[PDB]
Amino acid sequence: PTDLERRRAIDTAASMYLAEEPLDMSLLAERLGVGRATLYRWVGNRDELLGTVLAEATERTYRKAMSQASGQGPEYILDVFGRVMRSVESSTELRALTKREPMVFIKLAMMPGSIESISASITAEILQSQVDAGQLTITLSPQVLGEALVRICDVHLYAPLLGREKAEIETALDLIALLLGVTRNHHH
Ligand SMILES: [Ca+2]
Repeated sequence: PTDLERRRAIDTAASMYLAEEPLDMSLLAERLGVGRATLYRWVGNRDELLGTVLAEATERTYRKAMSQASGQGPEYILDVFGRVMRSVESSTELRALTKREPMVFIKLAMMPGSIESISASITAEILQSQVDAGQLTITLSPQVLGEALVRICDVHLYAPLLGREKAEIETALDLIALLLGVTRNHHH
């Protein structure tokens, strides 16, 4: 596809996600005015397209948290992650998707793919900017630490899909702190 053809496809698929409608590839092809074969050629299967849709929504979440987060260094990184995780936890569109297709979502979110790659590359960028600002001391590359932060956190954010009671945000933050070489002094 052209960048434009793919954009129309993702934008339409994203509206279905936001409207809490399942990603019906036939409904999508009809809305685009294209055949099912043309649609597959443009975006791949339903899972590949949903991953792209969710990865773009993930980027928007991260960017908003980065502009709204306070402080510098590990305290800023902790704030961005806390904000992103709580925003994801309160998502009604995600909630509707996870209730209907938990196994598809576990795969898209917690297996290497679209969601983990954008989360890791935006985290890597956050780490590099903090190192560039003289606010963070790291021994491993931002790419290595960014991927590690995402991998350690995501199973906690999505803990109810894995058989647990609730999103384990505080535990994920404790792991980020430990990875950054800082302490979290909990009370109450
Ligand atoms: Ca184009």
